[PDB]
Amino acid sequence: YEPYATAPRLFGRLDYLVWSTNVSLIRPGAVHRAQGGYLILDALSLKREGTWEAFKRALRNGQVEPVTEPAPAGLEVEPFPIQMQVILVGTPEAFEGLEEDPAFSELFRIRAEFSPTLPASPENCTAL
Amino acid sequence: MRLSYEALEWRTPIENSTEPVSLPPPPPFFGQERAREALELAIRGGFHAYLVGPPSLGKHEALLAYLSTQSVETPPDLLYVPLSERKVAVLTLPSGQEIHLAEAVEGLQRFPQARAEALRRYAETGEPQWRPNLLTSSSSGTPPPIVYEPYATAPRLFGRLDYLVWSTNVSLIRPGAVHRAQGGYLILDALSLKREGTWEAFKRALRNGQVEPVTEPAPAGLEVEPFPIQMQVILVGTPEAFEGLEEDPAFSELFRIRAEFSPTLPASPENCTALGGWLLAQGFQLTQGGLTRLYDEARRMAEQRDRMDARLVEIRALAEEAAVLGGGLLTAESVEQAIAAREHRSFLSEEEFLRAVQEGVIRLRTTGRAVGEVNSLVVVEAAPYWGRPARLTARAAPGRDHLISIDREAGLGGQIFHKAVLTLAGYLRSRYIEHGSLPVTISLAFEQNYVSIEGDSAGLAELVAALSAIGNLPLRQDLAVTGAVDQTGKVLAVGAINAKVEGFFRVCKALGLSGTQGVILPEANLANLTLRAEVLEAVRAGQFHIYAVETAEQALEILAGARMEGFRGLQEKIRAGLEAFARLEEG
Amino acid sequence: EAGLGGQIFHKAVLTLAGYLRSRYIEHGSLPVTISLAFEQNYVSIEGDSAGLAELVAALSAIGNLPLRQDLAVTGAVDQTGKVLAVGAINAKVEGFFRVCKALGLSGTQGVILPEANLANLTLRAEVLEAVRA
Amino acid sequence: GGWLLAQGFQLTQGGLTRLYDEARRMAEQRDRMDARLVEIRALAEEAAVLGGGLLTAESVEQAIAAREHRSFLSEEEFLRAVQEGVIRLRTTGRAVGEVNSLVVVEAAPYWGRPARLTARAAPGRDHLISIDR
Ligand SMILES: *[B]([O])([O])[C]([C][C]([C])[C])[N]C(=O)[C]([C]C1=[C][C]=[C][C]=[C]1)[N]C(=O)C1=[C]N=[C][C]=N1
Ligand SMILES: *[B]([O])([O])[C]([C][C]([C])[C])[N]C(=O)[C]([C]C1=[C][C]=[C][C]=[C]1)[N]C(=O)C1=[C]N=[C][C]=N1
Repeated sequence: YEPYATAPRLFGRLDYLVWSTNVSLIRPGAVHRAQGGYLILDALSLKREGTWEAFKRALRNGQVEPVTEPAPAGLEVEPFPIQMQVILVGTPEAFEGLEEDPAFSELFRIRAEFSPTLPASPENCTAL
Repeated sequence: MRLSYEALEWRTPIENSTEPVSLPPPPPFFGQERAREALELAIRGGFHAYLVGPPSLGKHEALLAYLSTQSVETPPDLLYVPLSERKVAVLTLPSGQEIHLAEAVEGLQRFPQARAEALRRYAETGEPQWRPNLLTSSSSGTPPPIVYEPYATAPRLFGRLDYLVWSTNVSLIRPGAVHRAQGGYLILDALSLKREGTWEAFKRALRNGQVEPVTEPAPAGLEVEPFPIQMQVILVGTPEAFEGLEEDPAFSELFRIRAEFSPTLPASPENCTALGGWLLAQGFQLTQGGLTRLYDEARRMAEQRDRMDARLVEIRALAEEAAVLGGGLLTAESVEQAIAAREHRSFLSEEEFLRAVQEGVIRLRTTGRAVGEVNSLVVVEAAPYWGRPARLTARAAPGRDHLISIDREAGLGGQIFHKAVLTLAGYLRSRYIEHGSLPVTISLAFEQNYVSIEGDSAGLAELVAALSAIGNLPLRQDLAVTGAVDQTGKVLAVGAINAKVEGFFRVCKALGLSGTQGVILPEANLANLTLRAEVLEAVRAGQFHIYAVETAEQALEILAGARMEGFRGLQEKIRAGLEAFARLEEG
Repeated sequence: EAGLGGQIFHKAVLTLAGYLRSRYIEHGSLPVTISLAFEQNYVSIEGDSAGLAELVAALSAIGNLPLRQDLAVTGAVDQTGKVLAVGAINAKVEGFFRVCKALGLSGTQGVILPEANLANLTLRAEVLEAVRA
Repeated sequence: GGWLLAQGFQLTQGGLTRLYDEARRMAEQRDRMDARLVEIRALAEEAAVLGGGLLTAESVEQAIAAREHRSFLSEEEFLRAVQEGVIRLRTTGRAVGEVNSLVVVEAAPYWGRPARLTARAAPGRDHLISIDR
């Protein structure tokens, strides 16, 4: 669960030990850590951090690029087959920015909607 | 006219539901004769083309498969060579020939296109970045180069300069998509060109041959000569994505060939069979039942009994879900159940609405009779577009031909909604002239409506309610109504007719079905009724009724349970209300 | 008219008009100009839940009918003069109780509200005691 | 004609006449031709592919037809909706206060369509009401 969906947090980072860089200076982001499992992001953060389109490109095309700096040269990073299930979390309203994009319903086919209220029953009093 | 069950049934009969389907893959572009023949043209002429159609139709998958079948002369090798120590140019030789010359140069001639001198003075002056650069090479034009770059940034399109600490030279220049597509096809999404800001540089590439590798904000660099571009570009996008593009006269100049997908196909056995082989070639284990249910869901998606939705990516996404519910097997049940689960997963707002209706928090009648009241039908703004009844009231008082749309006056109704009310007015005034101008002020309200509403499809409901209020005619509350009207009192086709009928059924069912409920709708919309199974059963059972009409008075006779003429009919009761209102109006 | 009421508020007034005009037709069109004001209101107001209060006040003004001031009212109305459910019904009842109590409870105060809202009354303990008392 | 040959086309008299007459029709004037040489060439490029490299009358009439086909989806939809009675149009009989007016669709290539127009007359005080307006 990465609540703060910035490009370095999602995709990883290149460090440069003074410049060069190479395979072993590349740090993983959340997308690397969630392979073979679940990555959870908040829909508000994707919109607020501006990372929605890069994130689609990650899921639609396998492009996951570690973040570089504005200085001198760098590495081509090959796209890999992504192996993970993403769950986005947010309010009915937070998904509205997302849902104007036909790519969203294409990628997130399963809606899991909470009711704002439950039946007032002895069983729910006991659960509470 | 009454619509029997037999008239409403639209589904494909299934024989041997469980039998495995076995069918060959259809060609790319099946059902899409227009876009295939535009693309064949563009391929035959070297023209650049654009593939236009709604999202989730499968346009990129069809394009890439169709491009795989093509064949061209093997592409020349592709290089940057130095024309100087601060200058480069792009060169084509004949193929394979730069593994030579890498070393022929490496003696640090024949190869007659590799002219520019221009190397030739490090002994003339002892002066202490010259080896040619291979961008690409390949062994045949079969398949031809096919480069789909979804992310159209300047480095991705045009290549990049790296600087190994600063200098740089020929051999630090990396190719972009434009270099890789030479001698073949480059595919870009129209949305990406606009979003990455790369449309003008891209034109300059195609119009002027300027292809500049991206540099950094630091210290100096290379002039890069413009080369003769050798490639066909296909852009892909929706009808809307090309609109930003099309305000630019350069776009239609460069992309002369439009390849437009239809959003629907004919619903024929040939397209059902194509769909079936397409699914198997995608990997599904499919049964005849699952195939029929998917084909009939595609017709219902299209809201037309005669057409199927052409969006192959949507059909697959639903078969993916069905396949999980069938334990890996794509069956009739798994598909009807994947459908039901989608509705359940979006049904919270309806579950709330139904409960508020059951508690009387929303006041609705689905039985009895009332004057000047009608269940009109609306479709909820957010997907998946559930329909609901909306109570509509009309009240008539003595006054000076005013038709008052309360919703329109309070700022809740749109322009099309307003137009329907104006058109009703036009009908009323002109149809009832005995007293001069109409002696009544009618007001119409959508009783529990808190949001903006738009559309003309409540015109019929409004006009019946107004006529009822004029004539004091009790109307059945067990029948809901949708339909537009023209000034001549003719009923016209409306949208979302499945969601409207079904949403009245759902309200009737949560309140307990009385046996006589149903919906009156445009005769013009028969070919759009592709009703869910539960409604068709209820109609077959006698427990729900659909009436299609051509005129507003036909709807009023049904709701008032009387004839307009045969005179103790309705028309004389309307005229008597109007005479009553005309007398009240002069003391 | 002064720009303080919203569109839904305006809709309630239009709907009341529809009710009045159509319910009282003996003279032709209604022989009265009614004006309605929220006396000390300085801000924008919105909602349909004062329709009932507005329509009773207008009927009272037509007929010169003295109305009890010890009972407050909330409720929307439709064109047929039916009372419809409104929001925030606990806060409305309780806030009248609080004003009655700070002024000294007379014994006869209370609130008239939609039958449609019974299942939303979950009133605080102090109000239920006062009703019990 | 000499401009096309100097551009490299293999042109026949038929292809040349059909191109010149398409330029007049482009201009919408029998007396004038469209002066846009780059458009005329782009169409002759397409004709030349359909003529197997030869610019003939047929290849030009057929390049014209293929352009219309490639943009004809919206008309194919409109025609089908008209045939199904989803759009209500009459093209025979008579009717009072009804006329087929004609409009041109906003997006290129500017297809024309009939649009049913109705007028209704009632007794009243010199008002001409444009509902659409
Ligand atoms: B009919 O189809 O024209 C009908 C007319 C009547 C209810 C006023 N209209 C609607 O069903 C419209 C369809 C629509 C949906 C989304 C955007 C625009 C139009 N629905 C509504 O107007 C609507 C709006 N808000 C909430 C619920 N319904
Ligand atoms: B006529 O040429 O003046 C005619 C008048 C009538 C139909 C109202 N007008 C049109 O044909 C106009 C031409 C036009 C096209 C594009 C922009 C502006 C004007 N067409 C339309 O108004 C029109 C608009 N939207 C859809 C279809 N047609």
